[PDB]
Amino acid sequence: MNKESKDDDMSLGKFSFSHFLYYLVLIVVIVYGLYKLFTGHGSDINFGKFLLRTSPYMWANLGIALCVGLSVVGAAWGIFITGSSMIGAGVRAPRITTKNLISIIFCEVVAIYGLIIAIVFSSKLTVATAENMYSKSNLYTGYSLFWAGITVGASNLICGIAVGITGATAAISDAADSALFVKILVIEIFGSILGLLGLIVGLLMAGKASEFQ
Amino acid sequence: AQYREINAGLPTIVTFPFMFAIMFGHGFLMTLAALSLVLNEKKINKMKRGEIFDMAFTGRYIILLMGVFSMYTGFLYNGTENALLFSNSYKMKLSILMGFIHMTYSYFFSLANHLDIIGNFIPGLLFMQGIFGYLSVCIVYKWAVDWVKDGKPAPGLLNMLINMFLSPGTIDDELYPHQAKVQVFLLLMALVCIPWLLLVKPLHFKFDIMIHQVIHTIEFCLNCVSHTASYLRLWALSLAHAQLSSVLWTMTIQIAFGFRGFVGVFMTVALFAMWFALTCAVLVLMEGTSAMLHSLRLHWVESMSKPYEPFAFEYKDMEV
Amino acid sequence: MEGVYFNIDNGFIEGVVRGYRNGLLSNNQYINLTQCDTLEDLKLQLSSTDYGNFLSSVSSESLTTSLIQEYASSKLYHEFNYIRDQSSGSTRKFMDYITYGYMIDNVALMITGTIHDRDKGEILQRCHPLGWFDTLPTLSVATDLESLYETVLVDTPLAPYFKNCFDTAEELDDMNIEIIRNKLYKAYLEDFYNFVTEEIPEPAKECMQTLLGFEADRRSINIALNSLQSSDIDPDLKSDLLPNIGKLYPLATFHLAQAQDFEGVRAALANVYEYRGFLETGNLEDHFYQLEMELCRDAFTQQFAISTVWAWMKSKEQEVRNITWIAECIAQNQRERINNYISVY
Amino acid sequence: YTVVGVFIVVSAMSVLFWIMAPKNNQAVWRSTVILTLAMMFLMWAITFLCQLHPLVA
Amino acid sequence: FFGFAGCAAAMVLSCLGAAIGTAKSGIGIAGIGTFKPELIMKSLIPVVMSGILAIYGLVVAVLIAGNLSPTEDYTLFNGFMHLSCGLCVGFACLSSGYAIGMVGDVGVRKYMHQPRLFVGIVLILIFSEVLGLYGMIVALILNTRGS
Amino acid sequence: APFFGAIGCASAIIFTSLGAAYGTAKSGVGICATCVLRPDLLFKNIVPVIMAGIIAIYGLVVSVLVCYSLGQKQALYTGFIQLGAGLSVGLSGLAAGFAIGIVGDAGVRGSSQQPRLFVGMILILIFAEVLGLYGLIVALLLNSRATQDV
Amino acid sequence: APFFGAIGCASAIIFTSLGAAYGTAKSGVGICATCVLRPDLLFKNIVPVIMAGIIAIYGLVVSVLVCYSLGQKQALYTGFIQLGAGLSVGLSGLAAGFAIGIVGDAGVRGSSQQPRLFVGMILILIFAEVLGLYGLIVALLLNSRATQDV
Amino acid sequence: FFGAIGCASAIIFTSLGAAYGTAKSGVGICATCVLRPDLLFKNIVPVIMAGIIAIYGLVVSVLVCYSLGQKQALYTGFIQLGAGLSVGLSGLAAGFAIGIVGDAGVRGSSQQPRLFVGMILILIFAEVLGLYGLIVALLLNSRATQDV
Amino acid sequence: FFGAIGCASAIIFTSLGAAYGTAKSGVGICATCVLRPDLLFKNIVPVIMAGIIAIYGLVVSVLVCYSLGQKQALYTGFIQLGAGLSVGLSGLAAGFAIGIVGDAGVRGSSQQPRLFVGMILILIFAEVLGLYGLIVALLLNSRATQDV
Amino acid sequence: APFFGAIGCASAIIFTSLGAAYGTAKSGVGICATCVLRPDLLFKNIVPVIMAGIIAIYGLVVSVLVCYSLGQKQALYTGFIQLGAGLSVGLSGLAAGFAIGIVGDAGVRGSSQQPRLFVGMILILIFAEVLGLYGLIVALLLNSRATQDV
Amino acid sequence: APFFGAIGCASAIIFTSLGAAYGTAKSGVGICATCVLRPDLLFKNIVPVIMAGIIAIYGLVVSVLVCYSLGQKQALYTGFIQLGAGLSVGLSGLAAGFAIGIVGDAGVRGSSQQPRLFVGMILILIFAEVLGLYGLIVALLLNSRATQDV
Repeated sequence: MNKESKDDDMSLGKFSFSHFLYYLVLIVVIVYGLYKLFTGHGSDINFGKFLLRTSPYMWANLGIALCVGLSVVGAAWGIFITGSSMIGAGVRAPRITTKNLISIIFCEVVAIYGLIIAIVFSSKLTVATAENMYSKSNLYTGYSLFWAGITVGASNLICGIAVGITGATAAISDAADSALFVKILVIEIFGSILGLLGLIVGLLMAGKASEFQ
Repeated sequence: AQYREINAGLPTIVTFPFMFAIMFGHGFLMTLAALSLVLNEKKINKMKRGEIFDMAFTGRYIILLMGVFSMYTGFLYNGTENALLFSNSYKMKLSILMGFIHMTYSYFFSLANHLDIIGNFIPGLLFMQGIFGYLSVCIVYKWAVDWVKDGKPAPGLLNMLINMFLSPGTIDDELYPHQAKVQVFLLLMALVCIPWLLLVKPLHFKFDIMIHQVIHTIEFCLNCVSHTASYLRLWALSLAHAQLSSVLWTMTIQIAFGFRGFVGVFMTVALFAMWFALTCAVLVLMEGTSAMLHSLRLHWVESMSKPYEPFAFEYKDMEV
Repeated sequence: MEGVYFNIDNGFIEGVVRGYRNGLLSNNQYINLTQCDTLEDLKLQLSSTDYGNFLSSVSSESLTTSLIQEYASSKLYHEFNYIRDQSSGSTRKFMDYITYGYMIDNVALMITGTIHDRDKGEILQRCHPLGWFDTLPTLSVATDLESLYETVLVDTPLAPYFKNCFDTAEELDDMNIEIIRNKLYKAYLEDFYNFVTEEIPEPAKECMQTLLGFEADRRSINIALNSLQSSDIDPDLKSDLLPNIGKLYPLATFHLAQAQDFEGVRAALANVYEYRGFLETGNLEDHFYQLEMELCRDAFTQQFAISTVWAWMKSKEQEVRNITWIAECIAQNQRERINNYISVY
Repeated sequence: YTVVGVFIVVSAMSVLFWIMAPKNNQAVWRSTVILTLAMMFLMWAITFLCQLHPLVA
Repeated sequence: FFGFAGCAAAMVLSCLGAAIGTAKSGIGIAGIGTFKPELIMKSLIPVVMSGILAIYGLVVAVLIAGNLSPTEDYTLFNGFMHLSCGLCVGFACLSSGYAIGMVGDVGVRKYMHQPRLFVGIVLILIFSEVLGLYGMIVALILNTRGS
Repeated sequence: APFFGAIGCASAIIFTSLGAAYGTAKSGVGICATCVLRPDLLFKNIVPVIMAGIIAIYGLVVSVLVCYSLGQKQALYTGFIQLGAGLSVGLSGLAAGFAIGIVGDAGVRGSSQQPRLFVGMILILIFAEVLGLYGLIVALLLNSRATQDV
Repeated sequence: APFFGAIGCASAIIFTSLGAAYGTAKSGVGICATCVLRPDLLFKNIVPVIMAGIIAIYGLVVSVLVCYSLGQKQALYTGFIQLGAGLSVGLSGLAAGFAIGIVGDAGVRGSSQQPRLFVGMILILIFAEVLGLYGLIVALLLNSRATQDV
Repeated sequence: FFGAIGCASAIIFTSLGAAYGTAKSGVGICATCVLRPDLLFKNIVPVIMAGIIAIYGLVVSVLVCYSLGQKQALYTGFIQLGAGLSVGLSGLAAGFAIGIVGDAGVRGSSQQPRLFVGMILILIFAEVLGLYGLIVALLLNSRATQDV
Repeated sequence: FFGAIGCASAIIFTSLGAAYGTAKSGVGICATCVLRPDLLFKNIVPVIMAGIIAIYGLVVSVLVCYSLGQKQALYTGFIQLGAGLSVGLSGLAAGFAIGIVGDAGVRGSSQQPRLFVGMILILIFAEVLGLYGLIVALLLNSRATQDV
Repeated sequence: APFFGAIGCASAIIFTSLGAAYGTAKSGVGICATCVLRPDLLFKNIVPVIMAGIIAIYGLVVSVLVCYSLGQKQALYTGFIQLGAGLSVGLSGLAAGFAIGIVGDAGVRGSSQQPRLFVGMILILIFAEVLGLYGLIVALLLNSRATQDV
Repeated sequence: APFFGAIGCASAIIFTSLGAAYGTAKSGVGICATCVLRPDLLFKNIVPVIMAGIIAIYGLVVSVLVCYSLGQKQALYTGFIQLGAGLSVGLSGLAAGFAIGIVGDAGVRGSSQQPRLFVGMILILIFAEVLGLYGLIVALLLNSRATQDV
């Protein structure tokens, strides 16, 4: 449909400004453009008697790839937080340079979480998962797959950020060296099951790999 | 560490170099460059130069064995390179059994030792052995001579996702029809395996520690799914390195062999340097990217036994 | 925004501050070190800390004052000038302005020391943004106002001493070091609140505003007590004027900044702290160290925040001043006055 | 014929490292051939015959 | 077919709120190195309380995913209530977890400061924790009458 | 029909849960005086979270009433009448929770020096809860006429 | 357009509750901060919170009166007066609460050091309710003129 | 028919992530090279590690260009944007973490040689996300051309 | 037919990235040129290395501009926008990394004169993204049909 | 759409005039700031503002050349290459002026201290016109490759 | 012609009046600030505002010429070249004024102590009208190519 190029250009333009927001900005839209588009978008909903709503269609299958990229960004957001703590310690004392790799193992498993769901979300060479709203009806599966992939990618991205913050806080393990740092490692290890449980709930919520009818 | 009754693990010397070569005939150049360290071991023993050449020169035996297995592992993979769906079903089933065999072989020494380390080893090995045994046994049973049956199914972890969803398991496409009672008995043994594991922990201590015993109780079930989910890194780097090597290599041999004449010999001869340079750069990139086996073997290997001390002791074990 | 804090360039400074935060001494270490009377037990007990790494390379045999200046210069230069080269983003400009708040007063003290017939190549123990031989000797030895603007403009980024140099060059407040030192001291507290107002709501920023307001009220109390019988000019820039969101208003802080010793603003600001309205310089000076040392444990319990890095410089400066004040009294075999009177370093 | 016959011939025909090595460090040399034979038994790579997927294209 | 966004929207915000609360709650465990008497058992109450909030959104997303089927009446218009029912539990779980992490960051140091002041942090954590239970009960009552 | 109006149930508890979350979050942060014997100031310092916690039940009552009044078959009368009622109680509840959250930090911070401002802070929070109570009363009055939709 | 007149009734209590909560937060913060100085001025400083909190009754009564007159058949010119009256009363109550918050904070800050401006702060803050009263009267007239049923 | 944005987005995101990682690694490498010129070869590992992510986006763009023919279909323009966007985001996050990990790893590894294993271990873990995204883009690109 | 914005976007993004890299390269070159006059010729290599990125988008837009006639199709206006956008983003990221790499290379080479080979080697490796995006735009331009 | 190609003719001169104005302002700021320290090299330091200000002649000559061949009506074929060539020339002139402004300010500030850096600042500043010349050549080729005007 | 045809006439005078106002404010600020220290640069400061007024006079003449060719109906091709020429002239005048004001304030501030840069600031200010002349010529050609509306 016509929403394919609008969703692709909106995803590319949103990912470009979102990627350039955290880094050195070289191009960005003004703040008045959001209020100008919001005023013109909300002004057409009032008049006249026509109501605005969404259109039912899948329009893409790249939600598993965006979920795998969200999990890879979640692991990459925690690996820099762990390496910043390890390199922040550095040569201040003769300690382990791989003792904080326990959180980096869960952050590396956060990239596999959702990437395994991308291979599991094929459904027998899925160009179309089933009979959908492109030339037929009953397109709830293809439209519902993107929400499960983005939900599992957001859960893996949040679990990788939480495990990365728990590993980065477990890097020094204290604000005063008087006790062991295993107490921070227990709370950091207590959050590693959210990625496995969220990936199992996301994989179970997406259903099995049905045949492409 | 380097404790008495060395070395610091039997399965590290074979699982380390054998699992390191699984990420990669591109391995012939790595075995040829690795073979210089055999003759240059005596003269290259006292060099004292470089930060990566010293640590690479320290593991001469492990790099020689891993470079020796890289020729066989690289020459074996590089089934089919056209489609990306048939090779994944064999690499997934190969790395699943290869990871489960190293996991069971690594846990057999820790369960046999019995030296955190008190309990959780005698009552365990039931759920992971039933799930991984029913998956590897279903893949080995599906790898027989055939057949009139399904294709892409399971090929592994999807069948484990089908498990724990129904008592009478009949999920496809890879499954054993003789019979489906292993899923119900494995579900009953996995359901009854939960109280017997945590029940024997406080009994052995008596003639906080409760959160340590609960974290150590759930650490086996979390570590089993963590190891089984982390076992795809062997087949992922092989499948990415094979397409990444054949993709760049496929754009040079076609234009080189198309020319002819006196100018085509110099054009193909000058064009072959980019092909050999990219062919050695792909194996050097895979060998440089294969450094995760040291941390994975140092964490999973050192976790069941009891840092850099076991890796240094593994290189010092072959020297003395 | 409250509930989540994180930064890209702030993670390197927070992780680098987290490694040196584990070696920070507590009040029990200073209380246990102040009880010991032997120099070998105090040097051996203080040698096993973050500041003891510089003393481990060169130990003191007589407890001289040059060893504390060399260890404070090596620990302040390695712990301060090392993170400035690998910094980036707005956090490097905020930490450069935080170092410029003390470097603006150090440049004025070196400028007055150059006119005072002092040395033009000697630097004392204190927090500075650069070394003691790159920018401090040119601005310290240089007496012209044109060289001071070019020396501050040559550095990256710009500091607040360049804007304050026009007021002293124009002769708008006074010809002494006191009137320029009052506005130069309040200019760093105004610039820190100006930068904290711009980059304020990235973190929660709850204890840092109260510690900055209590430090501004403590600086206004010392500025009001210093101008007592010193001929303070209310119209000239010699009175501290800094707003605070605590238990005091800006007009009460401006009236307390004058040489009147207003105990009503101190009594209305706090009723349980050390500063309550007493005119004792020893109790007010000793209570400023314990009150300024407080609130850093709440900022040191978070990660990926600029409040812990901002309080770590004041905690390291207070620990270096406590170790330098304890080393001189312990070297001569005399009892400590400020160390024995206070209870929180 | 089957892939299990190679591991049956490696396991049955193999002594299992008892002993065939010296009395010094016999655990590493004994356990090394079992792991190398275990990897060599796992190095089949058939990739066909019921899940030989590639037909078109 | 639009009912899946309400099913994924519950756990999508509940997992981010529970992870964001568990990160800030786990970040306060550094100071100040006191674990002889009760450490670490008192700080795990807010981490377990913030961790247990995602089970309501996961069970609500599992019941909402299992409830959606083509063998019942869900067309014109059954799927309208699932978006608000999932977004209410999602925003309630994220809003509860975001304040639960900041409350646990000071409650972790409050237990180390005094061993008799845990009743106030537990009483504030219960009132800051019941908001996810109210949205989980409203999401369960909304999902109960859904087809 | 269009099947529009189900967002008013989650919209009531959304801003009410966010206001109580920011209220308890901003009220829970703050140092207090410590001693060997408690002066009963810990029971006085927990009044802002308990006073701000009523907005979640107040929005949850209107959300339960709109959720029970929604039904399996939606109408334009009950759908249009149900929408808009949750945002009124959610805005006043979020504003009263945001004011009680800011008052809770100043009350806990001022309670360390002298614990005498609890009589003023309790009347400030009691006068702050009337904005959410009026929005809950308006949500109940708007939800009372939503029944019998045709 | 369509039947969407509930947003005008909700926006008046939302804006009035937001302005009243924003003024009551700054009034209670300055009252709690000024209560630590002297306990005699604690009861005198509580007048701005109760005086600022009375502005929500105009938007609540206008939202109740607009909710009681909500029809079923909506026209183009029909459902327009409710959003303008509720937005006018909400903006007037939000502006009166925003001026009453700064006037109450300036009055409490002026009376904190030496209390002499209590009648001056009460007299200056008493005139801020005229804009909310005029906006509540214009919102009451626009809300009363919406019930046409053409 | 919008499969060109998937082929351009992979090289755009991988070029941006590799450019930011090469800038952030070259800044710390150039800052650490001023102390001792012998440590340039030891400090050159972050630029070589960050520069390896461009081959994944280049081979993924070559496979996306080889899989893009004269056929026009709505299903054939969605997998390329997901594979290219996933490989671009994975290479951008891996390069963004590899740059800050390479600068702090080179600066911390310049003073003490014990942190070289931690900097190499932390910097080596960023390539797994780009390799997994390149494997997902190769698996999605392999099923994109099947005759419909 | 909307491939004109994609044809101008490669030279626009390449010129913007080349100017943004030339600003940061000229800032560090002007800051390092005050030390000694011999370092100007050594520091001049980053501006010449950064200025070579504009020839890829200029030659790509000039080569793509020659294949624009009267008869066109909607399918022939999609590959040029993706190849030009990929070449533009690759040239902008390569110029952005080459600016910080040239400024850090000139800043590190200003103190020590032996770091010129490391700054030239680290700066020379950042231009592979614009060559890969220009090669992908060349393959996408060669795979175009139905337009002229 | 007839006459849609005027946006490419106006955007090139607009972007080139804005980039030349920003480059002339950025060069004149550093020239005026560097003229106080050393007024001997003011004529040598004034070359970057005049060199940066000449970038608008390419977009003005391209807009005049495109305006000279335009009539009163045009087809849709010219309005795609015209906006691309004009946007490319405008972006190239704006990027060249934006780099020439900071290059002229840093070259003037660096050349103010040492007079030997004027050759390096003029050599590095002279290379900024290659993007505007390449964009003007691509806009000239794209404008020359158009037809069907009227 | 559909709509939006009158915006090009005010789009030039809006940006030209804003740029001339900002340049006149920036010139008068440095002139009034520099007039206190030295009264010699008082009469010299009128050249930036007097030369800045010609850019607003050219945009006013172009706005009068575009306004005289509008009427009450627009053509099909006039509403693109009109808004393009108006936006180009407005952006050129605003960039010329904004680039002229900072250079005039910096030159007037630097020329207070010792007038040596007055010939440089007058040289840059005399050459800064090339963007307004090029935008006025492009707006004159675009306005001349859009006549005969209807």
